[PDB]
Amino acid sequence: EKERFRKAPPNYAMKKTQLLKEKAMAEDLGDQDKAKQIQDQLNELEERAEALDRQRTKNISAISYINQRNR
Amino acid sequence: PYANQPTVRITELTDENVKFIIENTDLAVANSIRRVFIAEVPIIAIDWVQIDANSSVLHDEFIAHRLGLIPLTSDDIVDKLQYSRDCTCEEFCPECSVEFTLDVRCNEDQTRHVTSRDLISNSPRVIPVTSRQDDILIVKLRKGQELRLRAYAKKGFGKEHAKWNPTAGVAFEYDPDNALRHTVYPKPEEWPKSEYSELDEDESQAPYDPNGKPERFYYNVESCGSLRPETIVLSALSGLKKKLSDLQTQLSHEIQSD
Amino acid sequence: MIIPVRCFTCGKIVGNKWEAYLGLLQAEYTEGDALDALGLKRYCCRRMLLAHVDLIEKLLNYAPLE
Amino acid sequence: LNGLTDRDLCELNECPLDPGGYFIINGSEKVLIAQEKMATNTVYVFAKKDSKYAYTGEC
Amino acid sequence: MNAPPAFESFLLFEGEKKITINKDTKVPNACLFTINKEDHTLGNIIKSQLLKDPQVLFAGYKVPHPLEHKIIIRVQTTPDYSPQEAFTNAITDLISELSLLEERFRVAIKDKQEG
Amino acid sequence: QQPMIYICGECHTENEIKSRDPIRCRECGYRIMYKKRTKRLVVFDAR
Ligand SMILES: [Zn+2]
Ligand SMILES: [Zn+2]
Ligand SMILES: [Zn+2]
Repeated sequence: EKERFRKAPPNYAMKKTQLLKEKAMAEDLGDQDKAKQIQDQLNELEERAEALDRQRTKNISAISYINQRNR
Repeated sequence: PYANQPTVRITELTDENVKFIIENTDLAVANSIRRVFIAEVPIIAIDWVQIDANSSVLHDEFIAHRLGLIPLTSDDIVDKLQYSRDCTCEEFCPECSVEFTLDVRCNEDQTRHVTSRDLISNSPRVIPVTSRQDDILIVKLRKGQELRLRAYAKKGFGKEHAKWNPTAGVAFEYDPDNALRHTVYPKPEEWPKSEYSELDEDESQAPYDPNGKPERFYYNVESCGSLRPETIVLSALSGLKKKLSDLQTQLSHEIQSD
Repeated sequence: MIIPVRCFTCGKIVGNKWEAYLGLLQAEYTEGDALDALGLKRYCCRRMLLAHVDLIEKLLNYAPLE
Repeated sequence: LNGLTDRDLCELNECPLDPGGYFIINGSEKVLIAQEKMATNTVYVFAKKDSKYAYTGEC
Repeated sequence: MNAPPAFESFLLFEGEKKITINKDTKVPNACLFTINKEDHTLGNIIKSQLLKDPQVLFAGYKVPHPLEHKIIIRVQTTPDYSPQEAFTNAITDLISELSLLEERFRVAIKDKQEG
Repeated sequence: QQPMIYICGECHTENEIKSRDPIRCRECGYRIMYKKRTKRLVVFDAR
């Protein structure tokens, strides 16, 4: 009942949710179901990337920039 | 059968280090003054940290370790406070200690940089080196973590721990030209000239000098930021004088008792 | 894992220079120039900015919540 | 973790630097040491002296 | 686990004396001064100052063991000059010299600032 | 009246687990959970 209304991505199960969606898409032989699962996985990946960018906007990104320019 | 009349001359006076020269003194006194500069110099520092909630990734003791190494300015406070060991009360009284507090919690999305600026001190003059150049980074927190604690500062000297070591590095050097032959260079031509060397670029080292005592000791006391260099020198001299006075008093009492 | 507060050998504060060092290296300056631009004369204090490994980032990657 | 980005690895309490290739039995990292032996289907002609034969064509 | 604390290098323990005099029996007018909770800082200057005095025939300290905080100073003067007064005079003149050095350094600093 | 609160594994959400009860989170449902920091006087010496 809690997970019914509580949306899935929050918060640490992003990788687990993506793996479950990928497994469901692989198991499902249908076309519409596979497309929906792929779209959901892409949306989850984009959300995770945006969250990481927001969190890693400073320091975590500047360090990568300095490392690449130094190499 | 008495002491000598040493002379002093400052060559560079700044707010980070001083380069003075002491002439007409024995080597033992100079070396002792150096070791006092490094070891026996009263200064305030963090020595008692009470951690209430530390959700960071580092160890619980890591926070205390880093906080112990954060310098604190004590230009006019070290001479007033007394050693906690010789206190005549209970709990860290402000008359013999300084209280600190740190309460930071990363709420926004970006990662926090908990610096020394977060140390809110109760006293105005006892603050980390942030008056007048980034601040000492303590730890990095991320959304969801926190670091709440309060610590107290006390007076101590380097002989007890490195936290009470104001001087960064003392450049003690005497007799730039190897005149007293205290060191024998196998190939003098292969060595560079000292910064204080008066010898020309032709000759490698000054000639031998049988009847010659070490004089003109050079110093480069470098303050870490807590105590001023000249203040460090004055405190060291006062402490050495106090130690000699106490030794003399003890010797007099021992002789009288016998 | 994290930049120390003071140099082990000398004792000079070096904790408050890691960010400045990274910024100077990023802008245009090189290492050999940035080190003496920050004010590090002795070679013992220069290892703290060259030898130090910044592993706290990888630790922060494992965020507890959210 | 077959060809998985470092993001998920970090989110799954793992690191991308782990070489991997080790079994997990009862929560213990087990590794199989690569044993070496004599190549099969190859003829070897030794000369054992502490025996009655001058030469031996092992295979 | 058995590492000693940091206060046992300078702080006196209940019952331990800061200084003890002990006369030697091998030669006349020779006493060994044993100091507790000190290091080379407080013995090398005294050794040199004693060396300055011509009436002191012998003067030198040592450290029985680096981990132990103790130093023995052996002094031997002429028969008409006891070593106790020699030690007292060395400490007194050393203190005077340090005070004078401090005053000169202070005046030099105060003159250096805008002058 | 201390019901031995716990912290979930991945959710990091507080849970009240008492004796003779299964070890699971109030939501989703996992099998890993850690404890909370003690309430004692955790005092260190910055040495
Ligand atoms: Zn008190
Ligand atoms: Zn150094
Ligand atoms: Zn659960």
